[PDB]
Amino acid sequence: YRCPCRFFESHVARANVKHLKILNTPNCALQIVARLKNNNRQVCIDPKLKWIQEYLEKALNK
Amino acid sequence: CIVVDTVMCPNMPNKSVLLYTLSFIYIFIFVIGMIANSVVVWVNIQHCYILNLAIADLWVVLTIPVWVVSLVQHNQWPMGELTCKVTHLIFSINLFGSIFFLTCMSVDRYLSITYRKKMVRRVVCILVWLLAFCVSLPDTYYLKTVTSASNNETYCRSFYPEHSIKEWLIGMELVSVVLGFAVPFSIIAVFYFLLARSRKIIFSYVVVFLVCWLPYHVAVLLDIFSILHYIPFTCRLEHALFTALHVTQCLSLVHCCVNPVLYSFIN
Amino acid sequence: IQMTQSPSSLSASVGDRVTITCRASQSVSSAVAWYQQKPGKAPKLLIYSASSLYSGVPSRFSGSRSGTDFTLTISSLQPEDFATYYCQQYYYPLFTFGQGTKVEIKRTVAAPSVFIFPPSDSQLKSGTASVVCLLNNFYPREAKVQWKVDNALQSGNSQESVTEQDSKDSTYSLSSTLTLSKADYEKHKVYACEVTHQGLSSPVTKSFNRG
Amino acid sequence: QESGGGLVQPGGSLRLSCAASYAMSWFRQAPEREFVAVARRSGAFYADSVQGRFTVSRDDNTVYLQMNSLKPEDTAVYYCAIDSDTFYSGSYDYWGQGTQVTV
Amino acid sequence: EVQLVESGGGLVQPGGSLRLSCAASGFNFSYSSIHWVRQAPGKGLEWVAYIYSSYGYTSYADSVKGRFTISADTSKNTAYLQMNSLRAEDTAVYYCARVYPWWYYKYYHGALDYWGQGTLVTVSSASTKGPSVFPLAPSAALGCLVKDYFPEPVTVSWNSGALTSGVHTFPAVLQSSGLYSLSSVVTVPSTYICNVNHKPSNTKVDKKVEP
Ligand SMILES: Cc1cc2cccnc2c(N2CCC[N@@H+](Cc3csc(N4CCC(O)CC4)n3)CC2)c1OCCCC(=O)O
Ligand SMILES: CC(C)CCC[C@@H](C)[C@H]1CC[C@H]2[C@@H]3CC=C4C[C@@H](O)CC[C@]4(C)[C@H]3CC[C@]12C
Repeated sequence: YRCPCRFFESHVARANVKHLKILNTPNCALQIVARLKNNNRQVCIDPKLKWIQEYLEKALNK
Repeated sequence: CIVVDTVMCPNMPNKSVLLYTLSFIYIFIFVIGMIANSVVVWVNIQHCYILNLAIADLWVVLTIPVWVVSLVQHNQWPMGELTCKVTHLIFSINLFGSIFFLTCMSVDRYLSITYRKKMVRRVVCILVWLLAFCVSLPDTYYLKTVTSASNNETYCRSFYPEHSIKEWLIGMELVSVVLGFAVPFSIIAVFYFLLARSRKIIFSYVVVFLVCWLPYHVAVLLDIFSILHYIPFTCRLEHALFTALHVTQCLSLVHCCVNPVLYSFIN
Repeated sequence: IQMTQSPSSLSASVGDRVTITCRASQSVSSAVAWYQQKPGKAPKLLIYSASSLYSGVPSRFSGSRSGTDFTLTISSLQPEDFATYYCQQYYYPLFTFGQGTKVEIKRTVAAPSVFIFPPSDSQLKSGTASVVCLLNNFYPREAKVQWKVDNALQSGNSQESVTEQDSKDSTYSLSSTLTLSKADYEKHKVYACEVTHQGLSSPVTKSFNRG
Repeated sequence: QESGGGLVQPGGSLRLSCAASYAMSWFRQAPEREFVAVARRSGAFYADSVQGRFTVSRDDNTVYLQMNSLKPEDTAVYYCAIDSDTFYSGSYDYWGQGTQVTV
Repeated sequence: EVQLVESGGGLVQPGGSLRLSCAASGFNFSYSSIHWVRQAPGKGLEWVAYIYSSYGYTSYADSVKGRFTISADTSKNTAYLQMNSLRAEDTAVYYCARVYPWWYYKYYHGALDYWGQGTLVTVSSASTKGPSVFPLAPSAALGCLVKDYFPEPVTVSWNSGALTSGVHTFPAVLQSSGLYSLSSVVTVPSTYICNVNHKPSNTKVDKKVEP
């Protein structure tokens, strides 16, 4: 059992993330990956964030 | 605004072929290790470093059937978590112990040439056993069988506190690398080099250890780097890491079979 | 898992806080959702996870967790909040819903109006006798109607059907039908229907005899 | 057994109570037994006549009716009744004695 | 924009089979699992099964395992529940609901975001029949009894839609014979007719009530 993400980032800001990628895998279902502009590093987002799910479920439904 | 991309990872059919291929080499390793380590133990019982090394290697080989059975089912665990926690304990205790007993033999053989001593040697041996046990305990404590809500498929992985997951992964990874390869290899290599002052068998000991355990730790380090997202993600990379991890795991377990022939039979 | 949902039904007036409670049989890691099904329509989602509010619903609804004891709360009940609320968990592979909890309007007690109707002439020739007892404009729903033939209780041949709360009065009406073979209705003389309700000092008996 | 009652000027108030010897109901009897209130395990329903005049409560076992805001129409003996039905069908097997009350 | 429209619901004999459709349109069918939820006629919601559109993971409830089989066709954007050996208890309204299975450390998102207006699936070994109106003369309240009719529904109007106060039409009930029945009553202070329209049998039987 190995999938792209192992842990989330529960403390992230809307103004910091500049790119979101949705990963769909046979092992861990849907997952989110974010590119922070300040650190220019790839991090894994936690769906518990309100704005995250709102934005994502709006993008998929389009 | 934030642009949202979409990515899919279609199933790869090469999994079954590779897993079934390795399930045969594992049986080869199992049989060879038994018929080799059993003879070594019988000889010694009828120098307890080799006895300690033979016992540790034999106990590691005994767990091969469990791993291959779980492997044929695509890394699926049907047995209870009690067996999982127990199996991961005997394997991790005896895999560490065997590596340590190489370092102790490296110093002890050098010690006699340069120079109640048996009492001190026994104390060191028991100390090594307890040290291996303590190092293995953390991972086994956090181990429990799981059943995902999508696959409906049971796996046996390690659950760590959600508020602190990175800490445990990096910590356990660093412990294994810096206490299983970096320190034991350095001590073994330096002492054998000093003893070099036949001269081919000494180089034989060191190179065998390096070849068996170097590529495996490189593969694990690459996996951990990908977890921390230092290496960008892509499906082909995942398959390569999958293949590399399993292949190198096989090339490591050959250690349990090359130990007794290299250290006890060529002499 | 058996997600027991209580109470069975609540009577609440507008502007009155309400609280529906759910209880899982085994631990579920905050995986519980709440739905609202108005009558004759597809259910709706209100609160997922265990207390997170789904987009679009009003802020009145609230959720909470205490071990394995989830709850829902309408802070200020509104006129359009009268429906059935369902409790659903999605931890194990097999999802389960709740038994449902209906929110009913509150109103002053009223007593039923009891009538008994003999079988019609044409229906008699068919071969069966059907006698209907009507309890009209009574609140609350909880009531009981019994059938007595020659001062003997009848059971197994009674079939009830209660309407929904009337818009104007909020008073439920009940109709109990007793069906018998013409070989039976013709061998007895006195029939009676008994209604027991909270707003009645004594049971009301309405009786009639053939002829 | 019901305890309370007495004589009170219009606009006054009283507390009526009755102890054990489910749901409990309060019935009038104008010198025509009438239903005036009821309290269940956990709400309470009041007759249209006394909507706001009175209020019921169930100590947990005694049931208190705050017979408040008297008017020159409430003269009647008040009876405590117990709902023998766990589902509140409306069956009152046990009937109390009551207390004379007048204004 | 989102829509999950169902089709393929109708009368079925016991032991038969029926195939249902759910034409998703307006979202990424590849990323979302699809669930089937059935609500008996007057009971709480019940869960049937789901399917992962792309990876083809499916789970079935304990009461449909071995009889139902859910599949999907991404190219067609539909999900099919094929039911075999249908029983009488399978009568219900079936909804298909979308889900986006987000990954949470301990569980997966499983709140049914969107539902589609269900489709009734009657499973009865009966035959089309007309009603048998019978009058309930006053013994003021009066009514007509519509007995032994099939299939639903039956529409009842009084005096050609002339009465719109005190008229009660109780919900239909199912008896042992397998046919439906309902009674309609109206209260009037001391000529009344009860028009009926059973379209599924092209029947229009009127009657007059008087003692
Ligand atoms: C067949 C097999 C071979 C392995 C070879 C090397 C390592 N592991 C192997 C393994 N697993 C890997 C999982 C983590 N590993 C943790 C662990 C404990 S001690 C240890 N060493 C680290 C290096 C150090 O130099 C000495 C100590 N690593 C448990 C065992 C195997 O089993 C297959 C897993 C199937 C499943 O996942 O179901
Ligand atoms: C069965 C499991 C759960 C317990 C762990 C057992 C294995 C991993 C370890 C625990 C400590 C180990 C023992 C510790 C000390 C000695 C003395 C030595 O001169 C020979 C080996 C021997 C006898 C070891 C055999 C292997 C052993 C029993």
